[PDB]
Amino acid sequence: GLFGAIAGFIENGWQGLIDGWYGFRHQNAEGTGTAADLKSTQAAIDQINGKLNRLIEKTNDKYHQIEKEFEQVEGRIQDLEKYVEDTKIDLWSYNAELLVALENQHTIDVTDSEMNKLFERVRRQLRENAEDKGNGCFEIFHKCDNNCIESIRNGTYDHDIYRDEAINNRFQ
Amino acid sequence: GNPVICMGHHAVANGTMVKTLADDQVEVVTAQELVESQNLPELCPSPLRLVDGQTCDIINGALGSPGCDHLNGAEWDVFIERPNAVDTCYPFDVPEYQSLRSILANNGKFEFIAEEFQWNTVKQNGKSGACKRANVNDFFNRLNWLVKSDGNAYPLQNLTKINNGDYARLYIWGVHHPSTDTEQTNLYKNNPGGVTVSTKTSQTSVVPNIGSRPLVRGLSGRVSFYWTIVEPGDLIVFNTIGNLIAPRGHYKLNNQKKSTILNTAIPIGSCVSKCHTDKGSLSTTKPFQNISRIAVGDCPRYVKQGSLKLATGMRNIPE
Ligand SMILES: CC(=O)N[C@@H]1[C@@H](O)[C@H](O[C@@H]2O[C@H](CO[C@]3(C(=O)O)C[C@H](O)[C@@H](NC(C)=O)[C@H]([C@H](O)[C@H](O)CO)O3)[C@H](O)[C@H](O)[C@H]2O)[C@@H](CO)O[C@H]1O
Ligand SMILES: *[C@@H]1O[C@H](CO)[C@@H](O)[C@H](O)[C@H]1NC(C)=O
Ligand SMILES: *[C@@H]1O[C@H](CO)[C@@H](O)[C@H](O)[C@H]1NC(C)=O
Repeated sequence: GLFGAIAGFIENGWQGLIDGWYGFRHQNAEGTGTAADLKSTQAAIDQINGKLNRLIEKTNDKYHQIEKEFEQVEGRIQDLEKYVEDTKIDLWSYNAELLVALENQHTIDVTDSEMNKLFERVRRQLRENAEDKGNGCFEIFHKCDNNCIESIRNGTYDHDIYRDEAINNRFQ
Repeated sequence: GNPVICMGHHAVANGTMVKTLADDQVEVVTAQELVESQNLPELCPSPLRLVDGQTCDIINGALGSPGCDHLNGAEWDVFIERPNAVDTCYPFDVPEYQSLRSILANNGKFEFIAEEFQWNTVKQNGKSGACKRANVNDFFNRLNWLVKSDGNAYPLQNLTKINNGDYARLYIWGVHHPSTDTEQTNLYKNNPGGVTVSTKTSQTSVVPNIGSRPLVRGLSGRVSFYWTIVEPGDLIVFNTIGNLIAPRGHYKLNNQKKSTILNTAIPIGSCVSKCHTDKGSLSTTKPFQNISRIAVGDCPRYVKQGSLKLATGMRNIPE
């Protein structure tokens, strides 16, 4: 995908993440944990179900049309009737093929994008207190207990609290 | 060591392959099929009004061949015409068959209005053993077979029906074709016979076909059927020196015609669906179907592909 996160700098997905599409996995002094991120998850889902719904009602209510099966050849008029129907089917089959390819290309870029947005959001919360390890992970240069971790996940982490400790760890 | 927080995404053990612009096999977590490839083995009698012709196709229904009485008064969105329908009456053809079939089907009702036609001295109600009704020699119940009187009189017939109603009228009439000149004269003294039908802005003449023909339902004789639509304010004039198969009235035309016909052997069931194919009704929300190009009602669009999967999730990369 365009952002190079999913199937990119993030090596693989997590089968254990079963209550969301995106999430956080951490390790600190008191253990490890995995938690889903609701906002990123909902944003992806909203955009995907949006496509679904636009798709699943244009109107095709047709009654009297033309004959489309014939027993014996008749010539000119029958040739035209068959050509019109064959023409119509090819055009609609082309539409269907292109539509799914475009939508799928977009869907995959959207999900890759939402993964990157989550990564960038967290990057910005951490400011100078963390470094990108290159695999979707940040090394956090200060003690960060379970409450600290949760503050990052819920967006209340105040970088200024840990900045002096982190700068000292990072650069000396 | 220093704490670490990793951002990631879900995955399943085995996802679904989809196509993109670039790649033709990409694995995603979930996907949805967009082509309906399954149908019901029955036709749904609701919410659309279906009329089953049974043994009688729409043309025999209109003419009133034996076995077609259930179709009198019928009204439909979709007339269900059976491939195993069978002729039960006099051997006949309709020169522009598909056009008459289309008109009857599209009109969407069989509402016949009898009229009294005062035929002069000719005898009426001719019947045949090729058209037995309840084991008795009979005829199309919408038609009146005229032949010459006992005193050998078939004089020029000439009557008019005036349309001063608020609906267009459909008159179905016919022309009988004997096998020999002797038969012609024996049935209608004159030779040749002839039928001439006119309106304000049209007039038609049919000259009877006379010749030996294959036996159909025991007979070499034939009838050819024609039709005339009479708009309000217009009228129809019948002229004959012989061979006319007369109408007993007219069918009513709807101003707006939006019904149709579907030829299929599929039985009518008890399901609910607004989409009918010749293979049976569809019950789906999918935008496309590959079941049949013959599709009537509120249907998915027919395409050539057997499958088109829409991604509904991200790329699946397990482990
Ligand atoms: C009536 C007459 O003067 N001639 C008699 C012949 O009709 C008869 O010939 C046989 O005809 C058989 C079929 O007769 C039909 C029919 O379709 O059932 C009899 C109908 O009543 C008659 N309907 C009329 C007159 O309106 C109908 C009609 O003439 C023709 O269908 C027009 O083509 O004829 C059948 O064809 C037999 O194969 C044939 O032998 C002979 C012998 O019984 O007697 C004549 O007196
Ligand atoms: C019958 O035809 C004659 C012409 O011979 C015409 O003058 C007359 O108006 C017609 N009347 C009927 C019965 O329509
Ligand atoms: C419709 O697609 C299915 C596969 O989904 C396939 O098995 C079937 O042959 C197709 N039907 C027709 C009439 O091509």
